[PDB]
Amino acid sequence: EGPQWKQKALAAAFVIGIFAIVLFPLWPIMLRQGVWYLSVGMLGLLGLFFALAIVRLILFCV
Amino acid sequence: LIKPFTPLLPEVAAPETKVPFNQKLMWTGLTLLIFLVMSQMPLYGIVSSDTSDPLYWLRMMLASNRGTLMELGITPIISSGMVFQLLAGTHLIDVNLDLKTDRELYQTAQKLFAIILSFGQACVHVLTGLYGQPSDLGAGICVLLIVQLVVAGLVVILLDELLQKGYGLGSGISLFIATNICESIVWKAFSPTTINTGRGPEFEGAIIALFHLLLTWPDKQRALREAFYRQSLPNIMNLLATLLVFAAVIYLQGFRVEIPVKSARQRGVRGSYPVRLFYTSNMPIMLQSALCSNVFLISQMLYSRFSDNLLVRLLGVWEPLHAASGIAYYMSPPLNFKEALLDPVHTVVYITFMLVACALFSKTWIEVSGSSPRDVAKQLKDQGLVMAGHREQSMYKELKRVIPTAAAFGGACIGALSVASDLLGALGSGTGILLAVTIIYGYFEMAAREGD
Amino acid sequence: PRDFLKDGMQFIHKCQKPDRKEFKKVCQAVAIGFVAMGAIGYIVKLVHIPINNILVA
Amino acid sequence: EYNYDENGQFFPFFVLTLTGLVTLPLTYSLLAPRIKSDFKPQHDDIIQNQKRKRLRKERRVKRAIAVVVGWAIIGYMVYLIIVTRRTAGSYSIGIALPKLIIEEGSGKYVLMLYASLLGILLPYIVGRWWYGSQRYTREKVLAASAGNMFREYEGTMIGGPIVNALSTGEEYKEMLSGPKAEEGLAKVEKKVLALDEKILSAKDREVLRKIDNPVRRKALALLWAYLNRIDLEDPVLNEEKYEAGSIALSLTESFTAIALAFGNLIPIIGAYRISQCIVQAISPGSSPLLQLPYFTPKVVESVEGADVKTHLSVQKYLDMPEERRRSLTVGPGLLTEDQYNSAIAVAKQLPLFAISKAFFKVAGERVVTPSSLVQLVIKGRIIPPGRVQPPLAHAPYLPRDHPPRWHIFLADAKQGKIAVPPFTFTTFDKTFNMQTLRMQFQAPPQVGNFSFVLHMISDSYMGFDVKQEITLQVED
Amino acid sequence: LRVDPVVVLVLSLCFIFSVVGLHVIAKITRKF
Amino acid sequence: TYTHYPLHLDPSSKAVSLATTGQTPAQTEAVEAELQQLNALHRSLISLDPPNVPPPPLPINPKRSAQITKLKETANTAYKRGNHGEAVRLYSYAIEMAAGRPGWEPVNLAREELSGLYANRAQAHMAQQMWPEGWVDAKCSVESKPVGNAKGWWRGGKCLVEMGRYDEARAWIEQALGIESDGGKELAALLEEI
Amino acid sequence: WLTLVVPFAYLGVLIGCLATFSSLYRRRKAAKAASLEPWFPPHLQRDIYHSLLHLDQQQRVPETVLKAALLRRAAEDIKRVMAIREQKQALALLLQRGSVGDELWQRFLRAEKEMEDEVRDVVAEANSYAPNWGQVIFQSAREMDANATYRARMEEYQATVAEERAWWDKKR
Repeated sequence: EGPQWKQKALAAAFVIGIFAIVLFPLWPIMLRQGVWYLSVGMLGLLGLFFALAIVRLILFCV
Repeated sequence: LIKPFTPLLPEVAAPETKVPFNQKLMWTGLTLLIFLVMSQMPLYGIVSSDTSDPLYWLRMMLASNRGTLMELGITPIISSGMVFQLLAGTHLIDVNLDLKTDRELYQTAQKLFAIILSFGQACVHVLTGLYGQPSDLGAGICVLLIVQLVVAGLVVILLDELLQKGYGLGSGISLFIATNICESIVWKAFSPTTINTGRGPEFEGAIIALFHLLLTWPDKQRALREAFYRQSLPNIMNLLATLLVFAAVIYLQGFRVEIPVKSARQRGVRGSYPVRLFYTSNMPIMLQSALCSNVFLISQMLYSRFSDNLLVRLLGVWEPLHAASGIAYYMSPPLNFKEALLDPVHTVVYITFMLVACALFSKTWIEVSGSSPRDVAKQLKDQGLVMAGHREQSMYKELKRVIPTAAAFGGACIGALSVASDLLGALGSGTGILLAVTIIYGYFEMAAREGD
Repeated sequence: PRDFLKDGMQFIHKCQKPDRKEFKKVCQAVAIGFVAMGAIGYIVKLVHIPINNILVA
Repeated sequence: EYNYDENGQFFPFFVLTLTGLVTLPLTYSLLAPRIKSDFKPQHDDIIQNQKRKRLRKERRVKRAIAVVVGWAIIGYMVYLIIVTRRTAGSYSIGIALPKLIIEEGSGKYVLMLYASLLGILLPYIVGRWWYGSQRYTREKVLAASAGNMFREYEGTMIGGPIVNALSTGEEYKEMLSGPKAEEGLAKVEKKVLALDEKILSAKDREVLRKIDNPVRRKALALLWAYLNRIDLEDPVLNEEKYEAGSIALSLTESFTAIALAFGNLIPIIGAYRISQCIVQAISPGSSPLLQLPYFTPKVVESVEGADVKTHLSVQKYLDMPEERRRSLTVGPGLLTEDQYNSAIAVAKQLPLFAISKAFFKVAGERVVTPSSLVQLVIKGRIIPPGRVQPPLAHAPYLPRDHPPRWHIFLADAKQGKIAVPPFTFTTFDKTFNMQTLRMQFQAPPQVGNFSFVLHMISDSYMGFDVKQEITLQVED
Repeated sequence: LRVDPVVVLVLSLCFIFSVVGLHVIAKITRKF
Repeated sequence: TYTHYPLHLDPSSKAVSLATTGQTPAQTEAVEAELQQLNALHRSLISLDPPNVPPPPLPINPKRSAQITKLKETANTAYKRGNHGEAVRLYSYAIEMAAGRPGWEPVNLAREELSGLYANRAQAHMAQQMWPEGWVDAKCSVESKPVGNAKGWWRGGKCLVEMGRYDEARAWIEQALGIESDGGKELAALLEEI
Repeated sequence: WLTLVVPFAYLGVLIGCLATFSSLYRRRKAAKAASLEPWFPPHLQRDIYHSLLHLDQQQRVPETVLKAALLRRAAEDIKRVMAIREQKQALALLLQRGSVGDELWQRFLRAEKEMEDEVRDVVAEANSYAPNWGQVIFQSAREMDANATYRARMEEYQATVAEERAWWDKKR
């Protein structure tokens, strides 16, 4: 019974979290800049990984 | 973990015994008209029109309109489908077995995620100030428009099962996108809306224009010269090119290399295993169109803000809405024949990119889809079928000799068809024609195989 | 290079082509489906233009 | 954004093209052998009129109004063009539709019309199509008829009770509506109940008397009057009789389907016999010698002996020496020579399949493997007693002409059930030449060899049945 | 929870008609 | 939910008779036959034992079987003695006695007893040159138990072939061979002698 | 605060329409299902047994006649369930071919359920009648039915000897 209540609370927390993150374009302008900076950092890391993959492919080709 | 949410979400009842083919076709034809009439109806409370349309290039791939009841369209269904297919492929949760209750909970979770994302999309569309302004429109109409969008989202997400659970001949997603392309073709052909750009008003339709410009114009030579091939509005030549591409793709879909096979569990029975030249049909061009639309949207959204930059200027420069002199410009298809003839390097690089991308996408998708030689040969060995060769000819060798060539050739072939239909000037993009042909062909084959 | 094109030509030469009767029949069926969907959509949009313009003020 | 044209300038061309594209192709909508016999049965006019009434197709009223409306529209639009074209540098889009549609006068009217249309005509026509494509079943008979006839099925019944279990159809309701029953019921019941002999009706009198709804008793008495060639004395009921014949044939097809799906030997071998008896119009249990054209119960009663419990089939009759002429062609009685000659000339043209080799064979090897696909080859020449289409059935006592089919099924004897459903075909591959016929099925997985019994039962004819015993093999 | 398909189709039709009625009521209140 | 029928119990007889008017002659005769069978079952139950409950079909009372067997034995001795009249008379008496077996008892035992009695009486009738009676008795015998009664099929086929109707005899022996060992050889000999 | 009740009023009238249509459709379907015709002709042994019970209530009737009536009712019910068990597989295999509508399948399901209820009721009543008299009733019922139909067949085959004797005397 207690495990069922804990699972129900976890599911409620998860649905509240997804319902909150889908409304993210309604940010209160407090944490929007930090999220944009984190997204830019993730994009830079992905670009670095892609460049490393291209360099490894060009090296293995030679 | 979503057990308690199961009795709450409504699901369409299963068929009692079975459904014939006529009743199935009637169900489909009656549930598609509802989608259409709902897509053509305007919402309430719309105030601020004539506003820039975000996700414009996605409206061709995703059935929707400007301000109708179907603004959410089918995006929640496909979004949930893609995210959960990615989760299943990446193997994050234990939901892989074919248990009945496992798949039931999986579908329940998919429906719940779809409806919650539909609610989120409706809320963000309302509160982003797209239809109007929350302070200007009022505090009473906002919740009314919210519920008016969420009710339609619920209607469509619950109506998808009416086609998927068994009452429909196919799926629901492959129809709401295959009907809009035929809609666009027929409306581009028989358009009644006139466009008076000076020197007499003309018709937007093709046949209507060929009749009008011929009946009320002197100098019939100059009346047909601007009716057969005019560049401003759709003409007859584009319609004939679309007809030619349609006939060519119908004829080319049928190429198949049958392989002889006889069973070994029950002696004597023969058969054949076909492997079409369009292996993974309409998957590579779909992936390429999705990638092109995604990179175009990214480049446009970056140029709308950081236009004064070096890498942004090298990525793509937009202008009236159409990229030019950039990477997105090279990825953009040529407009017409003269536009292709003015710059040869653009056409060359676009041809090469299209062919290579389609071929490689087919080659890498044939492994994820599960139709690889090492997989289909094992499946046939499990089913009991053995190669009907001369003296115990193996199956894996011939199968792995035939399949990869077929895939890597079909990818380039469908890419070449799309690029030829785009360069020749066929009505609608080549992707639309290919989708509208392939989906209808698959449904015809399914209908011929099931009953009739 | 050229080996891939030769393999493609070989796969084409080995493939069996559809006949004239089968091609004509499948083309007629696909054309029937296409015309049906297109005409239904066009009728819906044409009848909904004036009703929409009367509904919206 | 749009602005409808307030003149007769642009909508004429659009509506003219859209009307022509429908009215032009719609105008095109508005714009094997038989056997030889010089014998015409009694009441030829009635049966021939019913045969002509059987087929009917106009295909003219459905589209005539559409074509005439389209042409009237074309004419009016050409008139409007000719009249208005005389009186007839930015960006502005318009529509080729009239202005009165969007004006404040007819807006409410058109909106109410569209609402009423999409809220009434669509669900009504959808329910119509739904409840219209539900009553007809696969075998072309009302579903209520098949449901009512399924219950009347019994364990073992052959001959007599099949007619009783078959008369409970549904087409007789629509055929005998109103006062059409009591008009004949008394006369038909009296004639059938009295004139017929106990050999042709033994206990079915009870089943005929117990029923009380005169839409089934009338139909059953009429069916028996048809199956006995009773020639009731009035010119109004004969058409109903010859129509109940065809109705009973269709119900016989449905009943064969039902009994075959159930699974038994006696009901199936009885359904086939009653199909033969209905097509040939002879009483089930009477001598099959009545297939010849100029025979009457007196002739068959005088040729095959005074009173015998067996009945001389057509083959044994035609294979006798030249004594039948001294037996039925004397001519103060039974028949004359001028008719007996035509009788023989039409008896020497009936299909009689005589199989000579029926051996199993598996495709791909010589010895059949357990749980494999084995096909039995059966070959025998069509020898009359004396993709080519066979001649039609020589039965001039029903409206429709029946192409003689053949049913080949095989069953065992111990459990008395059927093994493989039959393979009904209706064509051969041209006395005559050596034919060939094939049929495949899945062998049962076992090791012990067992015996089967194949049947060559054919419909549309009575007395042509081959019952041969074969032996299957399983060696592994 | 289950629901019959006819109920689903009638619900969709009632949805469309309810939107139409809302529009026409707004127009009536506007003109009067 | 039940359809009421006005009954009337007769005192000192324990037999019920439907009161005057089911507003239909068919219903009237149906209820009359049903009440006749009901009185029959009531007589059987009151003649069973002071307890009016029927015994289960697992055990079998051997007295009736013993009486049937001794009647069959004395009938066989009387038939082998030379006479046939009193032989078939006592055979019919034994059939009438075995028919008195109630319905709640097992049916296979009575079926086998009637099989034996009918086969023996058919043979005795064949010894009397009475062919139709022998044929109907053989038909009842083979209808009782068709498996293992080779002598039944043989006697039926012989009676037919003697009395004519060769088609019926062919069908009879054909079904015999289909069901089916000296019996098989005798059946083949009779079929060849047709 | 009319602007806050207008959308609530819209949602309320929509939900009310949905519910008032769903309830009406369910009631119509239930009425159509209940309006179906019965499968087999009206039971007669049950009617006789219940009339005997009512005469008992309106009373002196012994219990031997009651036991006979219950035995006959059990025999009738066992014949009915035998017919249903014979027809079930045939109807199931026949429905796939499409030569039989769905109304027959629904009638058959209702008949099977009614027969299950009837057999439960009769075995309960029999257990109420005599101690441990619940399965012996059905054993005796099936044996009685088999013996009765066998005796009927035998009498029917025996009553034909007259015609055969007459025919043989005629042909002689």
